[PDB]
Amino acid sequence: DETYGVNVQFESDEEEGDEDVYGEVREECTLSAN
Amino acid sequence: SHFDLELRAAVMHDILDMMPEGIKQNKARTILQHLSEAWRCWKANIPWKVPGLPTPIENMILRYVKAKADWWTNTAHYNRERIRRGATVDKTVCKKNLGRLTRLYLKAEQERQHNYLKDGPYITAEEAVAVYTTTVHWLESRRFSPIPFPPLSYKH
Amino acid sequence: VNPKAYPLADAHLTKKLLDLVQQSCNYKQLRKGANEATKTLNRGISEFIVMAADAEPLEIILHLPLLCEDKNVPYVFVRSKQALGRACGVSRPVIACSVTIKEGSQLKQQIQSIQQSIERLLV
Amino acid sequence: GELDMRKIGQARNTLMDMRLSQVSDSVSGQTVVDPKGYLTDLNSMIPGGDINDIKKARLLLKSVRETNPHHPPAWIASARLEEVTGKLQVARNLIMKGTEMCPKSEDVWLEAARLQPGDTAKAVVAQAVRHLPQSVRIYIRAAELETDIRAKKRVLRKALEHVPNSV
Amino acid sequence: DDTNVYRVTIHKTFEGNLTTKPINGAIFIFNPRTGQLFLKIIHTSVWAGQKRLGQ
Amino acid sequence: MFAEIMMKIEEYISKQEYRVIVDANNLTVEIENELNIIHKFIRDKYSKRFPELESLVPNALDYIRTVKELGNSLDKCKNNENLQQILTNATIMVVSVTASTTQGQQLSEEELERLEEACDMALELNASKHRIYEYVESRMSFIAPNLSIIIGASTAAKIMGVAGGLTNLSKMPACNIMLLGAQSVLPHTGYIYHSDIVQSLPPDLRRKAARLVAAKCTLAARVDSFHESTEGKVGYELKDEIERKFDKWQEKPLPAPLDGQRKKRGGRRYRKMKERLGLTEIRKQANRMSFGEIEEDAYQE
Amino acid sequence: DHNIADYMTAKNNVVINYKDMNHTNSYGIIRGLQFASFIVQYYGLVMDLLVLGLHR
Repeated sequence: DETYGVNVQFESDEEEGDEDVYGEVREECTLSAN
Repeated sequence: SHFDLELRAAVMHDILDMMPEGIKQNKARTILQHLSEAWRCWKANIPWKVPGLPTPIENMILRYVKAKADWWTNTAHYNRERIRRGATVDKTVCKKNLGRLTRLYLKAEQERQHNYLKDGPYITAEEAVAVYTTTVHWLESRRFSPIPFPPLSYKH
Repeated sequence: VNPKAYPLADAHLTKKLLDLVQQSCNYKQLRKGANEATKTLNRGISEFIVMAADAEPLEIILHLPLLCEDKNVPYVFVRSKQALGRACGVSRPVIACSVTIKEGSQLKQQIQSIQQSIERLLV
Repeated sequence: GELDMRKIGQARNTLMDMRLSQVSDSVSGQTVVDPKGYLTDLNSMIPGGDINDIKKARLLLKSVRETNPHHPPAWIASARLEEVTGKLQVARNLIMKGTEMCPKSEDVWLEAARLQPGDTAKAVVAQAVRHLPQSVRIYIRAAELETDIRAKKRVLRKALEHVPNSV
Repeated sequence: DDTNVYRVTIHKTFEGNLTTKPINGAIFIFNPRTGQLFLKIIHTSVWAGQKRLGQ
Repeated sequence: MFAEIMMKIEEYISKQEYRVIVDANNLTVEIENELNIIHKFIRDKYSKRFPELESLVPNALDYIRTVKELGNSLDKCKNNENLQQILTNATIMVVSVTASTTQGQQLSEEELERLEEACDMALELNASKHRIYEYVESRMSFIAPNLSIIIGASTAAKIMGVAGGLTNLSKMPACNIMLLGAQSVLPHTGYIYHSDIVQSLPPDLRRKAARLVAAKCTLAARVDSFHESTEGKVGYELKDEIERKFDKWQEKPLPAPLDGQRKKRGGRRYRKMKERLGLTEIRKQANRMSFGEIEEDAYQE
Repeated sequence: DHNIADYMTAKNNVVINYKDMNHTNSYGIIRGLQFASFIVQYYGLVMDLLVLGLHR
């Protein structure tokens, strides 16, 4: 489909406590002398 | 306590006594500005040499600055001892002391740097090469690969 | 004035030269400064070159008529450098200006008249 | 007369430096790069455009993806904005999110095949054929990402068995 | 209703690029009692070159 | 080439056009590189007899004089009156400390003779370069005193050789005198950029000092095109102005408090004013305390 | 790298400036440098090899 015309929604979303959404814990020559 | 103020007043009285009557209208203010400038210059380790200042007045200013500097250093040390011991002091005293000590410590640091420049390196050449041989033997024993310059395509 | 400054324009001639210099600098056809005038005379795009007799020293402008003998351009000396600087649209006095030709400008007839009137003063 | 105090200190310092350099010459493992050479490479490495305009375009693409998750033109624009600047892993993740949020889209499947490597592009073409079969573009992308004669022949045989009316 | 105030159209080209042109939007203030709908038109130049976020 | 240039310099100095000074300057510029190559060859040849003489003597002429005075014999560093006139006392003490523990074998007779011949050739080349520089300075003082006093005699001789004399340099603008002598090297740098008057400046203010010295050099060349300014007072005034500009380039009572009307009108620009400082923030839940409950940890602060 | 080492050493030999006072710090390290934390942990290690000996 062409779908000419799409509105945008710019807001201050994605607010969290610096954690990961997943229930699971957030995944993290040499010298030689002559 | 207030030795500096009395010293300044006495030197001003002595200078203005030996002063022509018809000229002392503004020369008193000029020489006071000169005294303040000399004190500031000593506090900053910068040369102070007024070209047009006659040498007797200049020598009196030098003596006054020497006396005030001795009193300044002594009272700064005494106040630091009082504060470190635990005596009751207000903010102004501590602030002033810190300023004085800062000036004194930078004076001492400049003297130390100049002493290093004059007396050369304090570590002897053979002492330095012994330290270097120790370090190279350690790093060779550790098979330590030296850290390269941050690569342009550094992954991290 | 300076005897080495030749030719010297009259009062109405200097007034017409200042009006032409103001009309050229307003229409972006004039270059102020001795280095810009030398660059315009070296490129061969300068229609006229004006100098100032009140320059200390005037010898730094002495190559400006001689380059006018190397590119066949009319040369003239103003009475004062401050008047030439005020006619060039600047607060600083200008000692040498170059009125350059443009691609079909409206001031081409006035520039031709100034070149015809400045070629008869040097005799 | 007068003796300059700095000269003896400098002489002794230079002597110590010379001794240390003489000792250090026995060390073989030391590394050093050419400053000028490295710089030139940096020069050549200098490329994007405006950072604020690219950030505004990325914010607009994120807002269009949040306002329309089932818009494969929005997913293709977000993948193009993430692949034209930054890293390709975020562009591959955005293409995978657009393929998972907007199924039966040939343009989003082609963008996910072009943004991912060939080992992932084969699985992306298989998922696109499982989600939207009888696609000539997905079959051509699967045959082009085979890098073999027999694999492309088998992909062409599977495309002829799926859609025999494709010239 | 101001959801259609900021709208853009994604024109995808076949070879080389794909542009996203913001179009003009309209904030609709509708009165149900009188049937009057004020369509405040916001031009495309108000959001193209502002260098600001949604706040 | 050097013998004919030396004979021309001797014929010019015995009688006391403009191409002879440029030829002597080019011969001196070639002899400087020849003496540097001879000093490098002498340092590579005498490295077996004294490996620490190069680090102790960074100058080429000082190392050449130290190799000619001491040579293979390392006993010429104790109370040597000839070495005290070349180097300083601390340099002589460092040379004696390096010769006390040298760990190097002595050279042969032919190698020492070749090193002495190279040192004598380098000394003769340095003397010929000094004589050519003195002759070029005399020719610059006789030709153009203002350009020789402002930017230097050798710089004015090089500018007259590159432009084609004082008559050709006077018809050149400041933009041509600034790039006079150009060719990774630094771009837009000519003979006036690496001069002695441009070397007494920081590198951040070196291009501006060169651009300010180029216009003064062009004005001095235009003043020396005729027979005027034979003293050099205009060049001295330009040098004093350049020194004042280089010194300038290098290194209130509290108003009476009052309370007028804070604002008489609003709207219009007033709004942009607050927008700059005092714009519409969240203005909620930021200066609020939530009397009842606790956000985040109790005493996180 | 030698370039890094030269940069680190040169960063220490700078001018330390108070309000009206300044001097060239040529002997000691600054400790205000972000990488000074590294230097102290390295130079000290050297003294460790002096205290402990390369064997122990």
